[PDB]
Amino acid sequence: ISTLQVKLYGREGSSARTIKATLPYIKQDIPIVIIFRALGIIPDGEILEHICYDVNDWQMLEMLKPCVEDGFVIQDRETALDFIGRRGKEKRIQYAKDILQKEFLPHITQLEGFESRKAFFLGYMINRLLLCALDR
Amino acid sequence: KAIPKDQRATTPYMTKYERARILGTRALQISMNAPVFVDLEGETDPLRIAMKELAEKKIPLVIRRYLPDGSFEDWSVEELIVDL
Amino acid sequence: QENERNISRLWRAFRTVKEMVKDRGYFITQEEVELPLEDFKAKYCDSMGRPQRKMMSFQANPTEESISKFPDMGSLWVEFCDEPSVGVKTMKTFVIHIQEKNFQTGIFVYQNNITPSAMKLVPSIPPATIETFNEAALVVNITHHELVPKHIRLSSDEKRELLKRYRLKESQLPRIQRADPVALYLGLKRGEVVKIIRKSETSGRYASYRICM
Amino acid sequence: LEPGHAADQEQAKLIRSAIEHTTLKSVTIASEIYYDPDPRSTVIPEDEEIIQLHFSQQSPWLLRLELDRAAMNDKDLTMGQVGERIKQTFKNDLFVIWSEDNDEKLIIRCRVVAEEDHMLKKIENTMLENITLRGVENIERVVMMKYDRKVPSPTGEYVKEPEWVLETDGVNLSEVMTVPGIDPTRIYTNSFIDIMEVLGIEAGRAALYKEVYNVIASDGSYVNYRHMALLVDVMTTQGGLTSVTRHGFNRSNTGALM
Amino acid sequence: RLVKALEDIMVHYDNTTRNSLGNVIQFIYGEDGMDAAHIEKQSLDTIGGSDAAFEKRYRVDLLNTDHTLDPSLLESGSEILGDLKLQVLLDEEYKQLVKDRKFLREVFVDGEANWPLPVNIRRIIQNAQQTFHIDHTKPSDLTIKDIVLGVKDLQENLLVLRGKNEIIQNAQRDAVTLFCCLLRSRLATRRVLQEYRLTKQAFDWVLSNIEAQFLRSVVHPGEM
Repeated sequence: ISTLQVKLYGREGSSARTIKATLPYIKQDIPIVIIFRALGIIPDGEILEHICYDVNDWQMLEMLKPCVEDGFVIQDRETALDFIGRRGKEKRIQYAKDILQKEFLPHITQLEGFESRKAFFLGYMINRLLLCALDR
Repeated sequence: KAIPKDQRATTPYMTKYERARILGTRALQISMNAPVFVDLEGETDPLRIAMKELAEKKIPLVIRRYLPDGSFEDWSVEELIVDL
Repeated sequence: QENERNISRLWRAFRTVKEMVKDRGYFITQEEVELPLEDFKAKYCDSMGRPQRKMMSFQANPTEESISKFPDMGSLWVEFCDEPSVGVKTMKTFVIHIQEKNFQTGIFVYQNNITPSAMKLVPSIPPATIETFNEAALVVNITHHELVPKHIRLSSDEKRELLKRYRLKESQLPRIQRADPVALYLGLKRGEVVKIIRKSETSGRYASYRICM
Repeated sequence: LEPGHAADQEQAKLIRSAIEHTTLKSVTIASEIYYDPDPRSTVIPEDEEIIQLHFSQQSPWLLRLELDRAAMNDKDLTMGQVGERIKQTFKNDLFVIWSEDNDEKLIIRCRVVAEEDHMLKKIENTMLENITLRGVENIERVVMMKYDRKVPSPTGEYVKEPEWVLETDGVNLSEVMTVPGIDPTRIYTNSFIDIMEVLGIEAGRAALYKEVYNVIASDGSYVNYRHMALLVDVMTTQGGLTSVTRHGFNRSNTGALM
Repeated sequence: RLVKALEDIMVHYDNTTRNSLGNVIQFIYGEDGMDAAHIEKQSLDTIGGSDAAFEKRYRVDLLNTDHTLDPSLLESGSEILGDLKLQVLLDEEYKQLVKDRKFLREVFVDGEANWPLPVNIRRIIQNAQQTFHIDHTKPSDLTIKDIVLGVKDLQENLLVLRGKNEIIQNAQRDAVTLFCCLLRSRLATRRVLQEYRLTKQAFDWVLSNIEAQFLRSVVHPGEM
């Protein structure tokens, strides 16, 4: 029984409106872009495609810009899992790569051949969150 | 130290608590077959006898009223006014 | 624009200052307090329009009526500063001014704020007392308010009399804060008891007492 | 209100307009950031007349505010008020233009006087939050409620003299009572905290009693004065406002067992 | 919480409301030293009404042949007309009533007259004009001095505090100020002679009864 939380930092008025997430027994909260890149979806836009299911929605994407600004440091999968592992030498990746299978959203699958499922689902949660944040 | 009989500042009237305490004490005394200083006139109840003994001011007791500073004024039951 | 508002606020602050000083037991005529804005502008404002703030700073003298009760009460000096963020620089000038002029009470009326480096040397010149006051905090006389009863600063003999008649100790009196706006208004030192005379819906007049700490 | 103008609600509206808080964000439809190179010729065809009339060193990045025409009437303020507010806020490091109220488009243009594009955003942020067009802070809203009042007639008796009183969602007594136009001697707030902080411990006592008594009498009940007076006095004798909790009177210098 | 906070508070034998530390909460309990049980809502009919009605109801002018006491009211109303020495006392009484009107209108700014006070005077008066069976068509055997100086001396007996120093006496006159306003308002010469039509005996009985009930109404020391 695990509980995943997706937090939207910075209220109405703040400029640092980043979006982070809480993963099972991991020290600090991780930017969502890092999570997506740790799941295989590396470049921008495709992440937004996994989040914003309508390219016409400029508001939601505008709200997603500082998330891209946040996770601009990590530009590949290996360093993403390395980041999560640093939170929690290469062993940490195998630690990280375990948490995304056995602990991160276990209700879909605890296998190893499913990464796009949890990615799209996470993007769905982001979509709901922002829909609530945009007063829609 | 003490407080002189003159220049006493407290109420010359007996408080209801003083009355209840005095009647209670005197009734406690009478209840243990102590001498009665008034005519019974048929009365047998120690409290009632104490009341009649109070109306005639025949109760040899004295109230020590304590001021918050530690001072105290003495007021005999015979002197205190009972208007209650 | 901003000029008229500044002039008006400073004027009301000045009136309130006069009321305060005359309430502490100093000689200020009632006519002086009720100084019209036209006269104020025609006595303190320049021909250009700039309000010369330092032109207002005056001194006050204790009435003989006040000397009878408080003989040790000396002359007071009101000072309206021109500098906004007053640092230690003007503070030295004011302190040395009260020092040389040899007064007992110095009222420093600033218009914004005082640096902690300047308030570090304010309570350090006995027996003289220097009191800091914000101009915006004196625009309206708080003692004129409904819920504010009259406080009467009584002498040491009156205080000892109060402590004797109710056979009290200083810790048994009701207390008033030193930073209490009324205590600040009267300029109360620690230990100074005030007789607060309030109206009562059950007796009409009721006198409480508050020792300052 | 002032002892003079009592029935003049037209002045009460002015006081309401001078007290009720009003931010720039509260009257803004939207904000945009354009790249407008030539200052004397705008890409937007709607701002051509504006820059044409404001003719009689800068930044290419433009900050364009669009305001709500209906909200400018509610708060009762002009474009000049807003523009001069922004100007007085940023002084010299922000060139500000705007359209007159007669136009059908309430627009404001702002320019700064590397990495500058994501530096103007913060500015507009501070333009939305940390900007007060008029009124006092915390004072979120003000309502003109006409109270009935018993006043001694010149002939002697008491007559109902109704006056306009300004109720308020929000509290900032330290700056509202110093406002020119109202009677600062009768001003009151349900927050006995602010009363105690501004007017003194005695006024705090009076307000505290007023509030407790208000709670009691609101139910339709009635408790004799001396009881509530005793409570308030005990809450107020320590010098400040002592609560009736384990933090208040239980921290007093009484007996340990008690 | 309320109980545990106000627990150790009671009235001591100097009518001072204190705690276990002896700290003064109220110098005079309830600011008047009265027990709440012996307090009833009574109207202060001087705080209301026009100045014209106030004058019409309280002004006695022995120097005026129109605003004087009719010989039907007082037994000595004929030989009282024009008496300067008594008009001094009446001017004193009326002036005190005016001062009381000012004071009351300062205290209760809304002009409320009905306020809880000890000793129901109305019931005492209506008991006077019931015990002695006084008719409304007979000259009272009272005197201006009797009423004025009588009431003025009644206030000296309405004791709550009983010290001998200036402070305690000031607190005493402060604590009974309101009730004395009520007393002067109800026991004014015009009101006593015309509205009540009390006799000397009945008036003395009223004074004695008022004093008694006042002394009964005082809070008992030890009252938790």
